[PDB]
Amino acid sequence: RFLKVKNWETEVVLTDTLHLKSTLETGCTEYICMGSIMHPPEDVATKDQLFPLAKEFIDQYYSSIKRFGSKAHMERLEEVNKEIDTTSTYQLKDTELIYGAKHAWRNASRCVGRIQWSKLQVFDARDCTTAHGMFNYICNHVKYATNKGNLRSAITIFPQRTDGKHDFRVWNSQLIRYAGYKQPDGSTLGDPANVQFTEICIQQGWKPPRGRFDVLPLLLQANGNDPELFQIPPELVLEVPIRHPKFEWFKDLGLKWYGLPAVSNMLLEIGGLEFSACPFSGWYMGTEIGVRDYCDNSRYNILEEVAKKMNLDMRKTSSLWKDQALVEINIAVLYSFQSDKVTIVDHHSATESFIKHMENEYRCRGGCPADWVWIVPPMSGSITPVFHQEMLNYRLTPSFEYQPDPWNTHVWK
Amino acid sequence: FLKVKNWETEVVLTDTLHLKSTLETGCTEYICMGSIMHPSQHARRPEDVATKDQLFPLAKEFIDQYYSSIKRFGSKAHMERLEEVNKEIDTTSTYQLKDTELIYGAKHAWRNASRCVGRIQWSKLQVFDARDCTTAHGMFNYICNHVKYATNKGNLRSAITIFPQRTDGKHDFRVWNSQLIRYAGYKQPDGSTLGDPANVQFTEICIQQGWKPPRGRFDVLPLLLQANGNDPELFQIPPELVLEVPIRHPKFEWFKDLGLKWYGLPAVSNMLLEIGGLEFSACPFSGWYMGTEIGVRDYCDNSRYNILEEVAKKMNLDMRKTSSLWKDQALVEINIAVLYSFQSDKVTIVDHHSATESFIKHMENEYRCRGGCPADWVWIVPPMSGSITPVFHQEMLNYRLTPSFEYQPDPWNTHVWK
Ligand code: HEM
Ligand code: HEM
Ligand SMILES: Cc1cc(N)nc(-c2cc(CN3CCC(F)(F)CC3)cc(F)c2F)c1
Ligand SMILES: Cc1cc(N)nc(-c2cc(CN3CCC(F)(F)CC3)cc(F)c2F)c1
Ligand SMILES: C[C@H](O)[C@H](O)[C@H]1CNc2nc(N)[nH]c(=O)c2N1
Ligand SMILES: C[C@H](O)[C@H](O)[C@H]1CNc2nc(N)[nH]c(=O)c2N1
Ligand SMILES: [Zn+2]
Repeated sequence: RFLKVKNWETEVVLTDTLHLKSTLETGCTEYICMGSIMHPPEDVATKDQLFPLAKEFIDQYYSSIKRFGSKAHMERLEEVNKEIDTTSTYQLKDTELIYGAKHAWRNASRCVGRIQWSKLQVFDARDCTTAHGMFNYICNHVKYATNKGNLRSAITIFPQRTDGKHDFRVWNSQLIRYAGYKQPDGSTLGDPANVQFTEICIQQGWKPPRGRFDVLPLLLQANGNDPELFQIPPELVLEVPIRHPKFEWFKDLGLKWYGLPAVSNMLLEIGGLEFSACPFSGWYMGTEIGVRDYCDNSRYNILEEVAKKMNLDMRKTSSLWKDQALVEINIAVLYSFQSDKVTIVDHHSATESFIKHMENEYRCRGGCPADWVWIVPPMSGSITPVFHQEMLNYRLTPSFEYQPDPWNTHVWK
Repeated sequence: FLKVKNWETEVVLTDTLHLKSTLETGCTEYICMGSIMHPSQHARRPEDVATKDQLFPLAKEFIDQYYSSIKRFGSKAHMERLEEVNKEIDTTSTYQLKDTELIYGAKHAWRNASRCVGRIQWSKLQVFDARDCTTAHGMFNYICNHVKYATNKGNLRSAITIFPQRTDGKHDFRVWNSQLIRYAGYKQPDGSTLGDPANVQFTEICIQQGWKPPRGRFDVLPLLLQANGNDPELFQIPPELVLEVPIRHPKFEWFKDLGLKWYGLPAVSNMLLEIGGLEFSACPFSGWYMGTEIGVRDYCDNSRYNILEEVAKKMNLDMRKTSSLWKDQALVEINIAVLYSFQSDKVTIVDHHSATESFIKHMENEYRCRGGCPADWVWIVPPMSGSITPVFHQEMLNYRLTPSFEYQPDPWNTHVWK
């Protein structure tokens, strides 16, 4: 009936009642925790499956606006039911769509940026029918979100799933990523994470510049048709050349990154409806770029390069040359974005804000599901306040969800 | 049967050992509690002296496990041990472990410690039977020998000293210190805190028991030892047994002038060791430090020594905003310094890269021969530079195997004085 979480640095204790509203698996059992497991078409919901999911969401939406039990609430409910009876599915109103998209972000236990959840620009693209249409919608998203460096968070929602045979999909995992090319000598040019997607693009006819920071083309699928290539207009892709405020040589590494993090491979679930193409964007925390993108061994792997220029002893790990070069890379990233007036947040500010957000969510909502394994930044963990903050993890809906990669299930026409 | 995947190597391991899990983790299908410090209160035995139907099944299970370990099970010595444990509980409401059973159980408690990154060495543990102990003086003698053996003039060795098991609950043996060696914390009149803030309350009890504090920043605390439920007694560990390392920096000549030191021997002394239903309330165990425990947590936690600003100021760092990452930069230098100092003084220490790499290897070993290895991601990943260590990218399954080390309440919330 109640659960308590404690911050071990501050002694603050919060009481989670909201977890009673969750209704879907975490992956754990009573005797084994799967808290660190990353992921613990005909599966479209039947009529009888969809009825209670829509009732739940419509009830939740009318509760949120202090109209529960109202005439408008009850008529909406039977209107939804009629659609499900006739058409085996239903259509959200614009208000419900905006509410669902904002709450799916609010409910994202792994996102540390949720203090901003209520300031989200929703772009209703449910009238889209072609890949060309999707490209137009996505170009307008990118230009709005980027806002000349003064980033604004936003989502564009494409038509919901029907029978699973007519999905809309953004095949890109983000709207802006760099290409990756495996060389014959075993080495990799560009971003090793995107090698397979780069190969899918090329075979579809993309002519790659074969460089280190080639912005990839969009690969867009509408209504279950084969996906199509489109080149984002270069003037819409804002990029930051990475330099260091004290190390003159750092600009000579030749590094840049894009300004706009825009995840496009997830699935938005509102009231049992599945929005298979729903790309969303915000702004970066510095460590996403500085620690993971640049320094993962499977990613750009520049630690060794930077330590060399730093003149560090790299013969023994206990010199902490890796830790040292990592801090400088992350200083360079934050300094570069700030100098070019492109929105960014360091891990300290971001985690402190999330703690403020968590306490408020407990205050007014009864809790706030949170995934410690993801909330804690990938460097300097215990000197950030979330490290010392107990967190409960559960799955509320609307939610953002993973889905399989399109090329693992699409059958080509 | 569950799989775990490492996302750096794509190695996938397959866990069947979790089918032997006994106690609740705290999680359910609908709520994960994997970042709660004490998620469960599910114990294997009720409050005080258990009835025969309560203790015997736990006993039978441990003995079954142990004889299974040595390729008996059903052997003559196994069936006689069952009858011996049964007659013993019938006649005393408890039973006593053979020497071999005690050693097997302590080593497997360590092997089962999901939060411990050090378990590659689990089977190389020195076990000191102190179950004949009767007084706090005896407990001090045993602890001194432990510390001396374990320290080994800086070539540290792993050890545990096991004092008599809990009988009725009003006769517990307890080390009141949380570790055998810690520094005092003193509440200053101006509201600040001198020494280690974590130990302010234990330091007060010591002072309140007659300890004369030297009132410094690194005052080794006295032992506060409780035998057979009686009042605890203060003892000063002979200083020549308390190895300490003065912290200096391989490049910053000014670092030594910060006047920082730490001790060499981490010896956890407030935990409970549970073997076949038996509860060893006093079982101090020790190994050697991972550098980050001292340099990240002990020195840089806000509720601890909090030395970040002072090191950052000495380094001439832009301390007016977070985004300069001055905290992160000082943090790295401190950990370079702690490591360099322990190594210069030839005192055993391991950095977080070496230690996490070893644990991945231990994991591969455990799955290969045991069918799994319980591990708590939240505690295994180091508190700096997490994602540049291999355990960050390693999925882990957490579950509670027995024998185990458990938490227990601080004795001063529970003890009736006399
Ligand atoms: C406004 C600034 C934002 C910041 C600073 C931020 C920060 C982060 C970070 C650091 C992660 C982990 C990413 C990783 O480590 O790979 C994350 C995850 C996530 N973000 Fe946010 N985020 C922001 C905005 C948004 C928005 C606008 C949405 C949706 C409308 C969103 C939805 C999510 C989701 C669903 C995840 C987790 C995906 C998963 O489960 O893997 N975020 N966020
Ligand atoms: C020999 C080298 C060892 C290393 C490097 C090591 C490392 C660690 C570290 C870093 C932690 C986390 C502590 C914290 O962050 O507060 C830990 C936890 C733990 N260690 Fe080990 N350890 C070692 C030996 C041992 C031994 C000999 C035992 C018992 C016989 C043991 C039992 C435990 C237990 C039970 C925990 C969890 C304590 C808790 O749940 O609060 N360790 N270890
Ligand atoms: C809006 C937003 C802001 C921000 N700073 N960051 C992200 C983000 C989120 C993921 C999570 N992401 C899910 C898809 C996946 F493919 F499953 C892999 C994990 C990954 C990233 F690279 C990201 F930049 C998103
Ligand atoms: C043998 C050993 C080696 C090593 N390198 N480290 C530790 C250790 C373990 C904790 C865990 N500790 C338990 C008591 C508690 F009260 F439960 C709070 C958590 C704390 C430390 F400071 C520690 F040095 C132990
Ligand atoms: C194995 C582990 O689950 C995996 O590395 C997780 C850990 N925590 C993370 N946290 C964030 N923010 N992003 C990640 O990709 C991961 N990866
Ligand atoms: C809230 C969180 O569970 C708590 O701060 C944990 C996190 N992980 C940890 N990991 C280690 N090794 N030691 C700790 O004390 C903690 N503290
Ligand atoms: Zn769990």
